[PDB]
Formats: sequence, structure tokens, C-alpha cells
Amino acid sequence: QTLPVTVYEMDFLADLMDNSELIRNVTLCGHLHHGKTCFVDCLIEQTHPEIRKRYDQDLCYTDILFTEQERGVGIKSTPVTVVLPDTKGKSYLFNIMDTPGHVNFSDEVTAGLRISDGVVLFIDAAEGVMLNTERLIKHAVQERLAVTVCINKIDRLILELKLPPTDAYYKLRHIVDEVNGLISMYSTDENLILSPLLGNVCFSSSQYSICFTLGSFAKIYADTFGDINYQEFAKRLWGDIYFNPKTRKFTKKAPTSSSQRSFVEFILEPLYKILAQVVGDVDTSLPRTLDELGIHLTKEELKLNIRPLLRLVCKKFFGEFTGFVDMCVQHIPSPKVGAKPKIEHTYTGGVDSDLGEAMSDCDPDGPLMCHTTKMYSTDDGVQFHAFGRVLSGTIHAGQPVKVLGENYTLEDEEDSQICTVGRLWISVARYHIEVNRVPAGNWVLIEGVDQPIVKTATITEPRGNEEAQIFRPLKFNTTSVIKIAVEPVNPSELPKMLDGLRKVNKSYPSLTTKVEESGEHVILGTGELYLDCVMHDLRKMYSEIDIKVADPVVTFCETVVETSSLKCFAETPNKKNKITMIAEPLEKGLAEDIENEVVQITWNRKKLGEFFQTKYDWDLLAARSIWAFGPDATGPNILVDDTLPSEVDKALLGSVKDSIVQGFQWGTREGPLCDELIRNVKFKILDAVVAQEPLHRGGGQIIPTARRVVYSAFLMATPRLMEPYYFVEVQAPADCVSAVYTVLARRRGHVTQDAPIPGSPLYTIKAFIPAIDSFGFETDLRTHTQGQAFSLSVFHHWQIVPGDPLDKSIVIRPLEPQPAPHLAREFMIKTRRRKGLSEDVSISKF
Amino acid sequence: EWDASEDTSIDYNPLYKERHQVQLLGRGFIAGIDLKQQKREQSRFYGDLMEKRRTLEEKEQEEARLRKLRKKEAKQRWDRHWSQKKLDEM
Amino acid sequence: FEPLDEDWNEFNDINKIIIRQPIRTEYKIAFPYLYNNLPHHVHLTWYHTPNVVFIKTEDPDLPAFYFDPLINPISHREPLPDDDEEFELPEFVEPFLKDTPLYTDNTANGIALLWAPRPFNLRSGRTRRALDIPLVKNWYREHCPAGQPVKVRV
Ligand SMILES: Nc1nc2c(ncn2[C@@H]2O[C@H](COP(=O)(O)OP(=O)(O)OP(=O)(O)O)[C@@H](O)[C@H]2O)c(=O)[nH]1
Ligand SMILES: [Mg+2]
Repeated sequence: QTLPVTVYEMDFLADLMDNSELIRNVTLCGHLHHGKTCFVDCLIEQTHPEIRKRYDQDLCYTDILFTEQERGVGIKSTPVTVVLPDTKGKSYLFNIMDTPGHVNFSDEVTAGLRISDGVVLFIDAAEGVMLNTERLIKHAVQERLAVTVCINKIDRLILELKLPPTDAYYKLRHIVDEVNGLISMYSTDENLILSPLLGNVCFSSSQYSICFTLGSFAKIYADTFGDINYQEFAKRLWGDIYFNPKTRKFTKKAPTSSSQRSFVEFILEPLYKILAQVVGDVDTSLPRTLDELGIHLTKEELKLNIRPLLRLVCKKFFGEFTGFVDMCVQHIPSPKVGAKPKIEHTYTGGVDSDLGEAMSDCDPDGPLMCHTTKMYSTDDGVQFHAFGRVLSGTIHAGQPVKVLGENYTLEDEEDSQICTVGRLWISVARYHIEVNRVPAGNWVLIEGVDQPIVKTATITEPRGNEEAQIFRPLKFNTTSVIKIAVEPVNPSELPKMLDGLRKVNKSYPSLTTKVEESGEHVILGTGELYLDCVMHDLRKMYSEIDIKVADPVVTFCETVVETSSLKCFAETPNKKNKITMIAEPLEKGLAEDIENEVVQITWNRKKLGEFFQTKYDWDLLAARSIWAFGPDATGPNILVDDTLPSEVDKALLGSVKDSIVQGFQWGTREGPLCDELIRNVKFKILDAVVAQEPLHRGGGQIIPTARRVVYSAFLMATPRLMEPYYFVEVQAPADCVSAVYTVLARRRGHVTQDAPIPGSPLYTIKAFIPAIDSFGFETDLRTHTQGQAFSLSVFHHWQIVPGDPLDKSIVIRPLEPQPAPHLAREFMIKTRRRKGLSEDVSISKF
Repeated sequence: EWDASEDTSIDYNPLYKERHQVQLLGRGFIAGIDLKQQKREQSRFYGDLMEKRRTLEEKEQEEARLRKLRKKEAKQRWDRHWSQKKLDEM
Repeated sequence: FEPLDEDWNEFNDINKIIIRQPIRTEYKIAFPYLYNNLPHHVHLTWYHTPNVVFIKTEDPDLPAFYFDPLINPISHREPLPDDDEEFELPEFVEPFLKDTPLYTDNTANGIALLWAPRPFNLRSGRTRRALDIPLVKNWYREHCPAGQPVKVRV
């Protein structure tokens, strides 16, 4: 096959994959537009001689979509496989995943962190820590990966702010201290202290090809002057340490009052002087500076403009990017060493099983275990390619494989299929290298298994490997709340759209497509630009037809506030057995403790009940007697047995509990108000008259009966609705902040925090907004503030809608924004009208 | 002439009639419109931020720079109208 | 511009639509595929550029690199080894470019020309014939100033 010219032979990359110690699986991430794809462009320019940046435009070598070019933002996470040298000269194999930094594509990072071991967080030196950086530190700690931080855009400390040197050092120290604080907030490990002395923090500027740690610039000193232990010299270039020119030593006390720090004196001021002599003094004193530093240029190279000449001078000076390689090797484990917490975290069935011990060593032969998370489309869009990593064994082209889905269990054996591998590639950004075998520890692109794959898949052997279980599904960082409804324009072309509706369900990890009972096709999303990309990809790549889209709405939920006035009893239609229930709301903060896995089922009753009676001061009787949580084992509800073994024989009650939990878990989804999920409610079992004969204890009698019991207990205890609230961070100049306060005044919001950015003339506004009011919010700010203020919004929480959703005395005029007491009634009636229920529900319905 | 019915931006929005134009750190200027008139029509907010955050010697530095600018303006004007000038200097 | 009648369905039911805030045309233009029926020949606009934080210099007697107090003040407060393990550099070891000063007279002007419009950010190019240089294009390209009459806006 044909390939571009590369500084290393491809047979070297083919032979280097067989050693699992010389590989690093690294995910680059960060906030929106802090220099990820440009750093990847610099790495591609380092590895390829024939690929160079244009003089006026950014390259974006790993931005291959047309939407990514027209919008100017990253959309899909893209892999690349390169070979890079370190400082000492040893070649290493890197699998680098570029994830998009926008918040609504945070699901593209979670699919990237499932198949990697280390995180490289890019932070803008001018803006500092922002919203998505704070979210990705949490999402990288909770997924148990090692974290390194690279500070990009330091030239903005030079050419834009024009900042004094020790103040820029103070800015960098404040950024690193904020990183250490956000690490120490979430991590339980006290050995995660980030400092540039440990080789853990690297400094960079992506636009002019600058990348250095302390060790690489000490290596530059050792290559310039000679006879210097650079690894010892790099241990004293950060912190309050001073060079004393009398004794030629590094002392912590001040030699003079005007003595600069060592990082300012040796590292930062030569960078200032290089940029100053290139930018300001190109005509008079630039040849003396370039003759002192040892860099020679052509006369045709000296006639360029200021920016390509500065990029060329910094590229000839700093050279290859060895400090990034040193950091990603020192602080990110190999896939042989770091396999054990990956198997402990992601493999269902535990690491203590037989297959977990086999996958814990990264054995390149034996049981073939692969885990595919990403699905890529072709140029034609008629078929997909799977993309994952090889946990164990060696995958081969033409080998029959067994695809296992997310619904597979050893008991069922339903979600499984036998397929044939067509081709195998290793992925570079704009081309793919075809191979015939991939060993363990690498990333792999598989052709011919795309048909049973929906979100993720597990590849095993057909014969043998009988105790293979699937890996965990992707636990996303947010919950999609935006509902949109779609229809085709021509109703005869409905099976065409239903093709594309199951194709964009494969390439998008957090997308949720469903069909309502009224026949409406509902797509769930997290924001406006996300569903914009959904519609673009859907139409232009999978439909080629016109599709009508409705007005977007948010997803509502159901709750209670008060305790029900009367005991709710109901019998089965066999008229032998009766269930009675009182419904109450939960305490403040327990819902989130269930959602964040602080409280869990399957514990052996001790520690579980002990948590309830220790923290929330629950009665010991209740604390021992919890049967179930929410619609999921992790959902924010509780079911409490409040029978007594003296009042009803609990030995007979313990046989019907298995049907009552099915009743509860099928009755807590699609509640009686507008067929939605309940939040924040506990259900408490009073009188139960249990049938004696086994044929009267059937589930078909009692599960809709317990469903009706839950519904009656919910309707009696003053039911209310809940809406999602977004967290909003606004980056604005010093006068537009009052305009932001003016704009947020009409969308039922409130501003919580207004904080000045240290080291920058911008402010940050942190506020909450209703998600139903957040349609067109960004356009309102960027139009009213002349495009200066910018804002991003993520899902934060749920709160109760004001108003009564059961007040039939309230009349609703159509086509009018209603005030605050009319809100819950309007929302409830319009959602019932949309989903296709009756125009009202009564108190005595169930 | 162009008719008034061809006009756009006739929108009854509180956000769009008062579009809240920028002044750009009290340093940027709209081109062509008179610079003294632009310094008169400013919000007069960033001047307070200056006189709060400048150094105590920098108020004297700002006053000395304004005195040098007024000296340059007095050297420039020394282009009056003939109703306030004499005969030997005309 | 000149242009380049729908029945009541189950889909456009206004009893299903929550009218909370009025949807405008710039919402359709910024996001062309979310709120539009039949979006035929739209073009995808640019999303966002990072905020250029370049601050202009008003006094030539100030140094070129100076803490201009529009910038907010930084609030003030590691494995440091001991002084006893004495590391000593050779005598000819110096920091880079210590003979050159930090800033010259052409430094601030060189930084200010980096953010100049076209062609003032250049230093080399070709000539253009004099009738191909519009001098008014930015003025009606930017926006309308406030307080202008009707016919000037038209
Ligand atoms: N001043 C300066 N600008 C930079 C630097 N690196 C990148 N930029 C610019 O910032 C803008 C965004 O860079 P990208 O690399 O596209 O940002 P990004 O991180 O890929 O954004 P995502 O798509 O979220 O990944 C471009 O105009 C870059 O040229 C840098 O070192 N200095
Ligand atoms: Mg990017």
C-alpha cells in the first residue's frame, strides 16, 4: 500500500507493538479551544517531513470532518499512532486520542478514557481553569487514571498581556496550585501532588512549537556548555530558590534584594529575550542573537513575516518535543503494569476470577479479549468500523470472532453473534495502515463486526472462553434532558429515516432514540450544538431526505412534598391479598448519595443499615429493612418494609418481596402524572395481607396491584413536578457583566458567584438557569454583548416547578407565557397532551 | 432616495434597540468619529478603575502626560478664528 | 433579499408546544438545523475565537513589559532539596542572552504591529492597483452606530 514519507520505517512500528512495555495509551483533553489539535499538528509535523502548516491557516490534521472545518470546533475524538523519541534517544510508541473540549461532547471523552491509561490535561495559561477542566479532573480521578497537566499558550503571557516575568511565574504557580487543589478535593491518594520538579508539569506554546519541561531545557544547557548533570540541574529550577553568583550555588535565601528566582533567571527571561529579538528587533539585532544562540538561517528564510519566522526560530531552538515524551512515560503506566486497575474497574465479574487473572498480565496469546467503544463511519456511510483496544491475545484478519453486546449475560446468552473480521487497521488521522495481526496492548480498527454493535462491544473467541463476561457500559458524566421530536416530510419515506435513526445511534455514545406511545420519535440530547451536529450528520450522511423537527423541550420528573393523609390499600383481582402503603419524601442530600454510589445494594446488611443510622439518624428498624432503591439499583428512591414479624409472618412475606420489587421497579418508571420517572420519594410498606395458597401468590396478580399501590400512594401525598437546572459560567469583560445581569433577569435565574480572574482582565459569572429557559441563551449573550462575552452550560441538578399540577380550577389560555403558579399545571397538561394520555388524571383513579 | 419601508432592524426588543456597544478597555476608539467627542460620550467607568488601580506615583504620571499633551495642543493651536486674533499675528 | 400555507397536523399542535420565550431569526441562523424546516442551502458559520487580551500602550516612557493594572492582581500565598548537597556549575555556564536587554525601543511597537489589520501586520507583499483598494469597507462592514437617521441605516 501507499503511505506518506515518515522518519521511521513502518516495520519498526510493526515490530514495536509486540512489546507491551514500550507503549503508552494517552488521552489528550482539556477545555474548549485550549490547544489540543494544534499540539497534535505539531507532533505530526515532528513525525512527518512532508506535512507542514500553511503560513496563514491552522493545519488541523486530526480534524477530518467537514463540520469540524466549517464550525472550527472539535466534534469527534480521533486517534493517532506515532513513534516518538525521548530525551535520551529511545523510541516509544504512542496511541494519542484527541478528544473534543466542548462540554456537550463530554461523552466523547468518556469513550476515550475507557481505552486509555493516562490523561494529559491542556490548560490555557491566560484563562486558567475553566468549567470543562474542572469536570474532566473529576472524571479522570473517578475513572482511576493517572493525570498530567500541560500548560499551553504561554506566548499569550508574552505577546498579549505583556506581563512582567515574576508576575508570570506567579500566574503559573497559581494555575498549578489550583490544579493541586482540584486534585486534593476529589482524590483519596496523597501521592498525586503535581509539581514541575517531579517532571509532572510541562510548559508549552502550540502556535510557535514550544514544549519543555525542566529536564529538557537542562538538557539544552548540557548540550550547549557541557559537563552538566542536567537531571540534577533540573531539580532546582522551581520554587523559591536563588542562584548566588559568588559561590555558584542554589540557596533558598536572598543574595540581594533584586535577585530573581532561578526559573525566571535561567528559563523564562531567555524565552522573553528570544521572542523580543524576533518580534521587535528583526532588523537590527536579530543576527547577533541568532549567532549567539547557534542558529543559522537562509536569507530567504529571513524575509518571512513575523509569525512564521518566530515559529521557525523556536522550532530550530527547542527542536524535538522530548519533555512531553518524558512526562507521558514517567507518570503514565505501561499497559502491562496498568492493566490490573483497568480490569478491576471495567471488567464485570471481578479481577479475582480466572479470566481476570489472565487479562491482568496482558498476555499476547491465549484468550482473545477485546473491548470496542468507538464506531467510525466510512466515506460512503453504508458500513461502520469498530474501534477499541486488545486486552489479551492477538487478533487476526479473517479470524471468526464472537461479538458480545451490552445485554449479554451468562444466564441468557441472547446478545451474542459470530462474525468474520474483514480487515484490520492501525489508525493515523488522515490515513489508515492495514495490518494482518494486532497483539495485546494496542488499539485496533476492526472491519466486519458493526452489525450487532450498538454502543460498546466485547470481542471473544468462538470456541473456548466459556466463562467470558462483558465489560461495563460507559458511565457518562452528564444526563441528556433535551427532547426533540422528528418526522419525515413525506410519510411514505418513513423506513428511510428509521434506517438513519439507528445509524446515528451507533456513532453517538450518549444519544438516546425512542418511540412514544403516540407514535412520536424522540431524540434526547444535552445542548443545542450537540443536536445541531446530530441533525447535520443524520440528514446529510444517512437520510438524503427532508426531515421535520419540532420545538425542543426538556425532560420532566415527578416527586412529592408532603406525607399522604390516608393509608393506601389495594387488593389483587383474585381478592385474597392486600397491600397498604404510605409514601413520604427523602431527606435532603440522600438522593445524590444514591446517585453517586455512596449508598449501594448487595452489601450484606451490616454497613448499609449502619450508614443510615449513623449519618441520617434513621431508626434501626428502617435501616435494616430496605428492599430496593430506584428504577435502577442506583436510582434516587427507597422502598422500606415497615411490617413487623409479630403482626404479619415475615417468613411468608419474604416470598412475595421478589414480586413486590418487580412491581416497584416497574411502577417507579412512567408515573401516573405524565408518564415520567419519580425523584426524591421513599415508599413505606404498612399492612400486607399475604395469600396462603401458592397459586394465589402469582406475580400476574400482584405486580400490577403493587403498581396501583405505588400510584395511589404517589397521588395522595401531594404530587409535584421537577425540572432540570443548568450551571452557567460566563467569561466577559469588565463592563459586560452588568449586561449579563440584565439578560439573566428574565429567564428565572439567579447569579451565585462573580469572581475576578487573577492575572487577567476578565471576570467569571457562575449562575444557575432553568433548562427550559436556556434556548437561545448563548445567542442572546453573544448578541447583546457584541460577541465579547462567551458562555457554556452543563446539566447540574433538578428542582421543583412552582405551581400545582393537579389544580383543575386553573384555566390555561393557549399561546401565552404563563406566570409562576401556572407553570406546573401548564407543563403537566401539555406533556400529557404530547405523549397521548387523557386530558386529566383524578385522585381516585387508582 | 431609498424608502423608509425598505428599512430593517425595526424590532421591539429591549435587548436589540439598546445593543450595548463596546468601548474596549477605554483604549479602543471607533474610527473617524471625533476622539474628544468619543471621550465625552464614554461610560466613564474605566476611568474610575484606572484611578483606583494605578500606583500613587502613576496619578502624577498621568497628569504629567496630560500636561505634555496639552502643551502639544497649545503648540498646535498657536489656527484660531480671526475674531479673537490681532492684526500683527494674522 | 427577495425570496429564493401549511395545514394543521399532529406534529404542529400548539397545545403540545410550550410557549415560554419567543424564538427569533438569529436562533435559526446560528443553529441552522435545529429549528429549521427544509434547511436547503445554509452555510455553517464559525463558532468562536478565543478572546484576544492585547492591551494597548499609551505611554512610550513606560517599559515595554509592564504590569498594566487593567490586569487583575494575583493573590499571593514543593520538593525543595537542601543546601548541603552542594551542586556547583562550571564557571563558564551563563544564562542565555544575558548581554541583551529585556526590552528596546522597538519592542512595544513590534508587539503592537502583530495585532494590526491587513496589511499593517505584514512586512512584505505585492503592489495593488489604486482602484482595487477600498477605504470605506470596514466602516459599513462593522455595524451601524447609535443615533444615526433612517436613510443612513438603509
Ligand atoms: N496564542 C496562541 N494561540 C494558540 C496556541 N495554540 C493554539 N492557539 C490558537 O487557539 C485557537 C484554537 O486552537 P485549537 O487547537 O483549534 O483549539 P482546540 O483545543 O483544538 O479546541 P478543541 O476543538 O476544543 O479541541 C486557534 O486559533 C489556535 O491557533 C498558542 O500556543 N498560542
Ligand atoms: Mg480541538
